[PDB]
Amino acid sequence: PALTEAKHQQQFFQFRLSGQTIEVTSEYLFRHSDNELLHWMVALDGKPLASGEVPLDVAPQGKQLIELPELPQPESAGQLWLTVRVVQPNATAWSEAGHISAWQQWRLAENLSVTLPAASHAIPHLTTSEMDFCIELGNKRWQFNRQSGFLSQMWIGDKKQLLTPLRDQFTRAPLDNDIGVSEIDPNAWVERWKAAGHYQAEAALLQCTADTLADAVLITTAHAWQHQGKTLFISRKTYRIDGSGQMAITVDVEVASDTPHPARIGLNCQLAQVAERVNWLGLGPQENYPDRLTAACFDRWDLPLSDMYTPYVFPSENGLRCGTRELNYGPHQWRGDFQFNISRYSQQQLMETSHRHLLHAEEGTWLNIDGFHMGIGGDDSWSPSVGRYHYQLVWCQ
Amino acid sequence: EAALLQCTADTLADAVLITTAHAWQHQGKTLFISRKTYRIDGSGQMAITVDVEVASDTPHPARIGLNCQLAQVAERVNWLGLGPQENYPDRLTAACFDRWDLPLSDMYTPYVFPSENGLRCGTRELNYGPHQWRGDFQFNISRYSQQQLMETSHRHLLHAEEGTWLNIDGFHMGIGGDDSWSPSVGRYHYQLVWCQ
Repeated sequence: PALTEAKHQQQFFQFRLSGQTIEVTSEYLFRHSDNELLHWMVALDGKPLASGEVPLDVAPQGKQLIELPELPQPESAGQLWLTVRVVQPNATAWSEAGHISAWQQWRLAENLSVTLPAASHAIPHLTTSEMDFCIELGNKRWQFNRQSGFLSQMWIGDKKQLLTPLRDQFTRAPLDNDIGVSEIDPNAWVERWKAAGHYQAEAALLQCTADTLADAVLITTAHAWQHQGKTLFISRKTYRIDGSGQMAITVDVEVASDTPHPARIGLNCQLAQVAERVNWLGLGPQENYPDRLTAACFDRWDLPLSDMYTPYVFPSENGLRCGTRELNYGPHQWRGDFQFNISRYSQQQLMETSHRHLLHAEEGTWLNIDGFHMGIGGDDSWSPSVGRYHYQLVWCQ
Repeated sequence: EAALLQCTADTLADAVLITTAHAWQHQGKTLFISRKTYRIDGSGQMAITVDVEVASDTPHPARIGLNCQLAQVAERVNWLGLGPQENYPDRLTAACFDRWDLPLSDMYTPYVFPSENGLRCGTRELNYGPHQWRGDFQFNISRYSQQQLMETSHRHLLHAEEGTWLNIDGFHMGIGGDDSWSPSVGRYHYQLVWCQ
């Protein structure tokens, strides 16, 4: 996967956008771009709207201005995107016909989301019990354990959906950079995390549990993760299931300053559904990270579940897709603006297992939808190379 | 122009919940959308969570926060945060975090050309008269409205408006300062607690 990012970052053609025209500059110094053909496309939240091809004729170290046609200006809500791709139509001594040499993207005019009425007409009588809060809307049921403060099980009719309760994950598997030269290096990031006890922090349940409203049921909870008595993180969640079945979860997370920065902020679980493909609208199709999202392209991507995990010999945190405004996997769908990875292996198994060939496919599917995540670094592999946060997620089907 | 919406909620077990949103549009194009949530408990503490989204195509908004004009006119302003002199996100280096108390006159700096001033960032707790606001924000307090500051070209022409003006902002851009002939400087959320 790193090859694609290197290819994108090493392209010979840099692009600048000025209104409608496009400025194309060639880094070649002796040769003319006589074997290139630009392909520009317009997409509104994934669906293409307009496209065209402009052959490239730019002198070495020169500039070429490409005047686009009258681009569409739809009134539909969303973000318009301009994707330009330079393609070599003729096969060279080292390439095939239609070779892609460079591509770049820009954000065009964005129309703020307009209509989105939540709920229809359903005051849900959440079954208040001592051990859990049970909420039922037709064939759909959600269970909220009152002793752990986490979503235990959700129902689509009869079949179960969650093999692991929805919990927050502050940790990611060992990273070569984090490891540095540890096996113990005090400045290693994973060693600092272990010393802070983030991997062994225990969630302590609290309360704030709320009740139903006019057309929905409101759940408000908070937890305290403490390692040997010191509170590392505190997060306050808010769960909102409307009459249409859409579940909105707002989580606000605070972090102690003295502790090292947490690896990730987001939710983790193990779904019972095992689908053959993963569909999302966001940066892709290959995996990406906050510090390595440059090569990632915003578009509606669909990949098989096998492609969702990269075959690194040393297992670690991988398969991450950032900037995902909408996710699709089986019957469920999550919307918003987040980053996620989906795989059949848990982070615990990734940490424990040293070789890829020793990895075993766990039951169901593992999901880690994270609001935020640090970069992976990469300046060097023997030293580090990389307070209050909130994320909003919408769960639908 | 702010266009009102709904989402208005109702009371809970020990409190009353209000949820609203507005749309600010200029000639039909929605510039910003913010969804607020107001929470008054049984102790009188009012918690206001506001989540703000901004259109990408529009230029970055100057500030995100709440504005009003209090009836109370107190002689001093007390806060715990960066100070005691005014500070800005790009010029908070000299600011020192401590419990500062200053008279209301010191809350406004006598720049001859009136503009946005008196800002105190990193204020975890604010005190002014009977009210008090806590959290993590930036604010300025003065007797002159931003409209009067924009309209008035000289300081000596400024007139003290009735009451006191407050602009508690969750976020604010820097002021720049590299040069004076060119610029030198999407989705946000703030939590405030109102008490007395």
